[PDB]
Amino acid sequence: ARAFKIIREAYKKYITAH
Amino acid sequence: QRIASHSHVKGLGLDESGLAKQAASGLVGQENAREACGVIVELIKSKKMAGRAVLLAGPPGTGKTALALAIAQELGSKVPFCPMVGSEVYSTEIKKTEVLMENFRRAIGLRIKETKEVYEGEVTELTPCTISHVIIGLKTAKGTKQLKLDPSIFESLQKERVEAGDVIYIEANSGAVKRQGRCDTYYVPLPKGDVHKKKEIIQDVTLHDLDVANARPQGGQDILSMMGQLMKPKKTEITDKLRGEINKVVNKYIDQGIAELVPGVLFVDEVHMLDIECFTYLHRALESSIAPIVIFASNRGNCVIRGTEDITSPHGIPLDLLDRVMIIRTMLYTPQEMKQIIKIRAQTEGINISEEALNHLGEIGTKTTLRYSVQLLTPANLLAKINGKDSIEKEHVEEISELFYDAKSSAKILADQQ
Amino acid sequence: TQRIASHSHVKGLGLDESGLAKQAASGLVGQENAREACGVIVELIKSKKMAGRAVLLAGPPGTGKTALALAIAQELGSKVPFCPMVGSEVYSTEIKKTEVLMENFRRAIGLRIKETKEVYEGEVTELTPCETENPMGGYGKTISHVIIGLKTAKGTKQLKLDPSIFESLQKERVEAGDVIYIEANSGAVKRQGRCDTYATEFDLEAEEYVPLPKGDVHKKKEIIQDVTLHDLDVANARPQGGQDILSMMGQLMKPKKTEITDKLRGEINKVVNKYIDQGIAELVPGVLFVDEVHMLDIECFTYLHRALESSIAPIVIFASNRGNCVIRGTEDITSPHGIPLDLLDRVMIIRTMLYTPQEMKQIIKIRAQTEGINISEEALNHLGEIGTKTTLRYSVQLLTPANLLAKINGKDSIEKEHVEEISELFYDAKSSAKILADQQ
Amino acid sequence: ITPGICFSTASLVLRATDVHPLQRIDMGRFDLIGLEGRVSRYEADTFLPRHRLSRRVLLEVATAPDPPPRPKPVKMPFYLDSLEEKRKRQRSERLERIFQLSEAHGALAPVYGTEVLDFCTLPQPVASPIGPRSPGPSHPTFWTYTEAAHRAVLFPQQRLDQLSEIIERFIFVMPPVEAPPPSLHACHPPPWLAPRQAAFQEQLASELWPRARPLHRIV
Amino acid sequence: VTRIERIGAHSHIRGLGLDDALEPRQASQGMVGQLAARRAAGVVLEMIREGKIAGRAVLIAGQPGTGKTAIAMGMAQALGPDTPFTAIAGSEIFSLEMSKTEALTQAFRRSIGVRIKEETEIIEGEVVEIQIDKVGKLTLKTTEMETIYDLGTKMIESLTKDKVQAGDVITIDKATGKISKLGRSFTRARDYDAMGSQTKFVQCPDGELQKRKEVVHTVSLHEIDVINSRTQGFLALFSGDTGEIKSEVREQINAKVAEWREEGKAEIIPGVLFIDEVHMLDIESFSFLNRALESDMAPVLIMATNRGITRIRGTSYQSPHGIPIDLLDRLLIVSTTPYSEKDTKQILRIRCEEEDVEMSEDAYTVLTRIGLETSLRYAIQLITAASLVCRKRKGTEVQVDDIKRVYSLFLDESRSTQYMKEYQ
Ligand SMILES: Nc1ncnc2c1ncn2[C@@H]1O[C@H](COP(=O)(O)OP(=O)(O)O)[C@@H](O)[C@H]1O
Ligand SMILES: Nc1ncnc2c1ncn2[C@@H]1O[C@H](COP(=O)(O)OP(=O)(O)O)[C@@H](O)[C@H]1O
Ligand SMILES: Nc1ncnc2c1ncn2[C@@H]1O[C@H](COP(=O)(O)OP(=O)(O)O)[C@@H](O)[C@H]1O
Repeated sequence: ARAFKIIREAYKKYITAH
Repeated sequence: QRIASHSHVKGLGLDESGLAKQAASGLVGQENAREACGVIVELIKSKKMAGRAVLLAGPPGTGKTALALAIAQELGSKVPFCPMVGSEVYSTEIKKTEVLMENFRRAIGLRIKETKEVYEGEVTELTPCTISHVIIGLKTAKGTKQLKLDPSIFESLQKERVEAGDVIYIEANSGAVKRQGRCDTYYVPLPKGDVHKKKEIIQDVTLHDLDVANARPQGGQDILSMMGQLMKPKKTEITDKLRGEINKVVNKYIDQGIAELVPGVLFVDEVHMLDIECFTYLHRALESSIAPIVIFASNRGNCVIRGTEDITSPHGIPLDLLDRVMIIRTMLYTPQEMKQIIKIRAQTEGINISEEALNHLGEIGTKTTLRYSVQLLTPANLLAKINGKDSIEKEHVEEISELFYDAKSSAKILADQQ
Repeated sequence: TQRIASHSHVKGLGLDESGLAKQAASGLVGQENAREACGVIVELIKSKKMAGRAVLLAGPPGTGKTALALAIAQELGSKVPFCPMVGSEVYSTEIKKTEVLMENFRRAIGLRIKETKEVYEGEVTELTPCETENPMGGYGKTISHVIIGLKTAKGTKQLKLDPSIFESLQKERVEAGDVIYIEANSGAVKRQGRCDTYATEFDLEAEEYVPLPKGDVHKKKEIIQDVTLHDLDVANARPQGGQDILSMMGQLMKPKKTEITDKLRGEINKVVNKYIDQGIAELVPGVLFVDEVHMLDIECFTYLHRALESSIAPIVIFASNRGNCVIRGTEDITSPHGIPLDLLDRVMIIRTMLYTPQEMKQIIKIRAQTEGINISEEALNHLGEIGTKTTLRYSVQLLTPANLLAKINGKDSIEKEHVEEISELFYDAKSSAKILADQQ
Repeated sequence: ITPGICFSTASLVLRATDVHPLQRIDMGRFDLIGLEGRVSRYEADTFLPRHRLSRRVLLEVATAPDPPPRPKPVKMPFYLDSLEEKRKRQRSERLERIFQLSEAHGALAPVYGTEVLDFCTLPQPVASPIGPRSPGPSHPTFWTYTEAAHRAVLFPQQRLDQLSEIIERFIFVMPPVEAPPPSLHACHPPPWLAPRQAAFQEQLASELWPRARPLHRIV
Repeated sequence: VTRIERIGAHSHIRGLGLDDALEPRQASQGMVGQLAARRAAGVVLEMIREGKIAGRAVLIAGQPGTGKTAIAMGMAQALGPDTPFTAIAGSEIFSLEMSKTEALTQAFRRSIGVRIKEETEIIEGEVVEIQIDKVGKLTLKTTEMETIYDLGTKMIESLTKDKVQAGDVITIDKATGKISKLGRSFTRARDYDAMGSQTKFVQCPDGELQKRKEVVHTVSLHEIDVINSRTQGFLALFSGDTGEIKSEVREQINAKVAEWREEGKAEIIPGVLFIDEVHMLDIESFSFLNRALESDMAPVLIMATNRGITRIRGTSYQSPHGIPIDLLDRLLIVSTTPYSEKDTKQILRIRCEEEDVEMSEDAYTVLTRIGLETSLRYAIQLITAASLVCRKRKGTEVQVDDIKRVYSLFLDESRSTQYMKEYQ
C-alpha cells in the first residue's frame, strides 16, 4: 500500500511538471 | 352492535381498595372469585412474572368464562389476550405441542413506534439519470415536489408500469411502489394532502406473528417462484434455533428503546379437552422464562383424564399440572344474584321487563340453570313485541317457557326412550 | 480417534480355526456356545450361497445379544454390507411399514462394481490437422487425422485422434494453451480450464486457471465403487437433473415414496445380473440386523414370511428380549419372545446365557481397559461383587464416574473408596424400584 | 370444453381487506429468513461494525464536492430568506433519514450466513450412486464413481424415451369435460392486482415451459 | 425495562452450587439442598464436559417438587453456551410430520455441536468504474490504494446480472461468489425521498485490497437438514423436511465431519439431551433409545420423571418410573428426596430474593408451614400473590396477615378437591 502512495506521489509530481 | 353472551361484562368491578362490590361493571356476585381475579390482574399489569398459571374452576354457568373475559376487559386493548379452546389443540397440520407453543407466543406482544413517511401524488415526470438515480415529480392538492429516488427503486416503477399521470405511493424506507391508479383528470382522485406524508405508526405486533413471518421466504424470482404457488400449510418453528433467534433480535430492539414488550394472557377454555401429552408438555412449557400468564378454565370435577382411559383426577387435569397452578373457585348463584344477572342481561339486550315477569323468570332460574332464564328474554320480548307491547309481561315469559324446553325437562321427555 | 461407546471393545467373535473360543478372544468373554453358533452363521454369510436365512439371538437383557450380533459385523469386515435397524424404526409417517422392511432388506445387499477408466490431460500446445489425398472428387482439405500436443509436469507428448474429435474439440471451444480432458473409450473432450502458467496475475476471472497437471499425460486406474441395491432403487425413484420439469420436484421433499416392483425387479435386477455375468460387478450379499425385533407389528412379522422366503434376500439376524409376550398389533395373542410362532418356525435360535461373577469381572476389566481407566484389583473385585447383585450393565457403567471421582481426588486409578461412593450417588433399576414401592 | 367455466364475483373492498399503506409496520427489521441466501457472516460480524457510517461522515460528504479523476496516462430579483432556510431544513431531514435507514438496513445478522451454508452444503448428489460434477481427474471424486453405475439411474429422459413406444399406444384417457382455470374472479379490483398476476405468469411460463416441452408428447 | 426473559419458575438457579471438589454447598448459586442429588448431577456434568464417551444416560427420579427440573436447569446454567444443551419434553416427539423415532434421532443430533472454522481469501473495495465490451476491466478502491483487474466472461456475467454499479462496495472471493457489501457515501442524497429496502450506505474499506476472512461458527450435527433438499437452510427456519434419508445422515455427514476434524476444519463438541417428563414416551421410542444409546456419537441423555410403578405408554405392562426395564438397565438413576422444614424455608427465601419481595420473618414462618402441608410449589406462588395484595394496601413488606389474605383466594389442590362436595 505504501508503494501505491509513493507511486501516486511521483505521478502527481510528473503531472504538475507537465 | 350485535349483543353476545358476555357483552355486558365491562370489567371486574373492584374498587380502589380491591374488594368486590355486589354489582359492578356487568358482573354481580362472585365476591371471592372476582377478588382473586383482581389480585391476578395486577400480576398481569406488573409485566414481571412469566408462565404463571391460574385455573378458574366450578360448575357450568358460574361465571368462570365471564371472569376471564372481565380480566380481558379490565386490561384494555394495549395488552394481548388470546382465547383458545383446549379443543383447538387437535390440529391436523401441526403437532398438538406446536399449536400450544404458537398460542403461548400469540400472548406476548411488542409495541414499536416507527416514524415513517410515504411519498404519494400524481407523477408528473420520470427521468432516470448504469442508472445513477431516478428523478420523479409528484403532485398533490398542496403542490408539486421533485424527488430523487434510489436507482434500485427504478426497477419497481417499471414493474408497476407507472408513467406520468399515474398516482403512486412510493414508500420512503422500503422503496416500495404501489400504483394506486390513473389520475382523476384523465381512475383515482388527486391526493388532497401534502406530497410527503409523515406519521408515527405506534401499532403493535406479537412474537408469533414475527415467527410466522420468518418461517418462509418471499420473492426471489428463481425456483422460489414455485414456492409462491404451492399450498402453503403451517409448519413448526424450531425451538432451539429460530424462535430463540427471534428472541435475540427482539431483545436487541428493547435495549435500543425502539420496542417495548407487553406480556399478555393466554386464556384456555375447556382445558379438560387437552390430551395428557398436552398437559405434560404444558407443565414443561409454562416453567419457561418467556411464557405469558395462562388462565385455565374447567367446568367438570373429579373425572377421567383424556388419553389415559382410566386415570381419574380432580377437574380433569393431572395432579402434576394442578400443582404449579393457582385455583380460583367459582360457585353457584343464589336466586337474588340470578335475578340481578337476568336484569343486567335484559337491560344490555334492549329488553324491558315488568317486575312480576322478572320475578317469575328468576324463579325459573331456580328450577333450571341461570343461562336458560337468560335465554328466554329475547324470544319472550319478541312475543311481547308481536303482541304490540313494550314490556315483557309475565304472560309472555310464562308461555314462551312452554315452546322451548331446558336440558332437564327435555331429558325427562327423553326418558320414554323409544 | 473417536468416542468410546457401549460396544467399542468387541473386535470379533473370537474364533480359532476349528471354530471354537478359547475363553475371551477378541474382546468377548464367555458365551462360548453362542459365539460358536454365530461363528457358523458368519461362514453362512461368507459363502454367498443362501438367501433369506434368519437367526434369532434370544436371551435376557444384557447377555451380549447386540454385542455378538455386531461382533459378526466385525468378523465380516467393512467389505460386506451390515445394515443395523431397531425394531422401532419400522413405524413411519411417510411410508408403509412393510416398505421400510423391503428398503432395509435390499439395503443389506451390496454390489461392488469395478471399472477401469483411462484419461489424457495437459496443457494443449499443438492442435494441427493432417491433410490427405482426396477421398472423392477434388474438394481438397481432406482431414485424415488431427495432431494434438499435451504437456504435463512429466513431459510433452503428441497424439493423433480421428476427425470426430476435431469436431468435438471445436464444439467444446478449447484453445491452445488451456487444459483439457479426454476419455479414451468414450471419446469425450472436456475443457477443465486455461492453464495456470498463463496465470491470473490481474485477471479476476472465476473460470479455473487450473494448475498444470502432475503425473503422466496418460493415466488409467480401476475405479471400484460399492453400491447397495437400495441406492440404485432410490436413485431411480427420485432422480436428479437440470431438465425434465418433473425433476423440478425440488422445492418438495419426498413423502409417498414406496418403491414399486416393476422398477425394483423388472428394471433393476436385470442390470445387476448383466453386470455380474459380464465381468463388471460382484454381488456382495450382506446382513440385515434387526434388534428389538419384538417391536415389529403382526403385519410386519407376516410380511417377513414372504421377505425371508425370497431368492433376493440377505441373511437376517433378529435379536429379542421379551419372554412369552403379547405380539404387537394383536388382541392378546401371547407367544415366545414376542414373535409369532409362525415366524419362529423360520429362524435358527441362538440362546445367550446370563453371566457368572467371574465372566462379569472379565467384562468389567475389558470395559475399563477400553474406556482408558486404571482400576485397582480391590476396586475391580468390588465392582464384580456389586455387579453380581444387580445387572452387569450397571456394574460396567459405574467405571467412568468413579474414575472422575478418582481424578478429582488426585488419584491415578480407581480405589475401592470411589466405587463405594458412586454406588451411593447413583442407583440401579432394582434399588430405585424399591424406593418407588416404599413411597406411595 | 365448457365456456360455462364459472367466475366468482366479489366487492372491491373485499378484495382490498388486507392492505394499508401508512398504518402497517415495517417487518424488514425482523426478517431473519431473508438474510440467509444473501448476507454474509463476515459482512455482519466484521465489516459493518468497523465501517459503520455515522451521521457525522455522511453529513461530511454533504460538504463541497469531490474533484474528477485523471485516468488517461500510461507510464509502465433576489432569493427568499425563508426559502433557503426551508431548503436547509429539508436537507437536514434528508441526511438524518439516510442515517436512520442505512443503520436500520444493517441492524441484525444472519442466523447462519452465506459462508456457513457454503461450508456445510456438500456436493449436490449427496448419497447417490452417481457423482457430483468434477472439475477433472486432478481431484479425488473423479476416480471414485464408475460410469457403469451412472448408466443405471436412467434419468427421466430415458424413462420417457423407452416408454415412448407404449406412450404412443396405451395413453388414451381424457376427462370427458374440460374447463379453464378453476374460476375467474371479477370485481372493481385494486389496479395493481392484475399486473402482478400477469407478471407472475410471465415469470413462470418463461422459465419452465421449455422444461414442459419434453412432457408434450404425453400431454 | 422488561425484556423477553423475565422471572420464571427456575429463574433463580444461576448454576449448580458445587465446590471445585464437586462437593455441594448448603446454599449457593441459586440452588439449595439436595446434597446427594446435586453431587450426582455434578459428576454427570463433569463427564459431559470431558466428552470422551458416548451415549451415557442418567435418570433424575423422585417426587413432584424435589428439584429434578431445578437440577436440570442447574446443570444447564453451569454448562456454557459452548456445549449444546437440548431440552425437550417427552411429549414433543409425538409429531405429525415425523414418526417418534425420526424426531428422537433429530433431537439426538441437535445435541452434538460442530465448530466450523473457515478461512477464505477475499478482495474488497469500492467499485470506481466498470467497463464491458465479451471482456472489460474493473477499477477497485480501498481508502489506502486502487487497482485495475481484468474480467473474464463468468466474472462479467456476475457483474451485470448482479447489477453492480460504480460506488458499490463489492466483495469477491476465489471461486467467486460475489456479494454486494454496501453503497458508497458519495453517490448519496438518494434518500432525499427514498432508499431500497436492501440498500446501505456505510463507507469503503481501509488497508490492503486483499484480505483473509476467518469465520468460526457452531452448527449442530442436525445441519444434515442443510443437505436434505435442493435449497435446504430454509428447513432450519420452518421444520419442513421430515424423514431425511439415513443413507446420507449416518455416512455422508459423519464421514465429512470426520474429514473436517482430521484436516482441522471442524471439531465435534458433544452435548446433552434432556428429556423432561420422559415417562410420556411410548415403548417404540424407549426401545429405539435402547439402540440409540449404543451408537458411536450419541450425546449424554438426561431424563426426568416423577412416576412410581406405572404403566408404560403403548403397553398394558407396569414398570418402575413407567419406562421399560431393558432401558433402566442402561441408565444411572439419581434419586431426589423431599425438603424438610429447613430447606423449604430457605428456597422460599431464595424465591423472595429473586422476585424482589421482602417478608417478615413471621411471614416466612407462616409460608413455610403452609408449604409443608399442601405443596412446596404452592408456597412459591403465594410469594408474588402476597406481594401484590400488599402493594395495593400501601405496604412495603409482606406480613403474616397478608399471607392469609392470599391463602383464602387461591386454594390448593387439597382444599380445591375437598370443596368438590357439590357434584354439579
Ligand atoms: N358474575 C356475573 N355477573 C353477571 N353475569 C354473569 C356472571 N356470571 C355469569 N354471568 C352470565 O351467565 C352466563 C354463564 O355462562 P358462563 O359464565 O360462560 O359459564 P362458565 O362459568 O361455565 O364459563 C355467562 O355467559 C354470563 O352471560
Ligand atoms: N460376551 C461379552 N463380552 C464382552 N462384553 C460383553 C459381553 N456381553 C455383554 N457385554 C457388555 O455388556 C453390555 C450388554 O450386552 P448387550 O448385548 O448390549 O445387551 P443385550 O444382550 O440386551 O443387547 C454390552 O453393551 C457390552 O458392553
Ligand atoms: N434445590 C433447589 N433450589 C432452589 N429452588 C428449588 C430447588 N428445588 C426446587 N426449587 C423450586 O421449587 C420448584 C419445584 O421444583 P421442580 O424441579 O420444578 O419440581 P420437579 O422436581 O417436580 O421438577 C422449582 O420450580 C423451583 O422454583
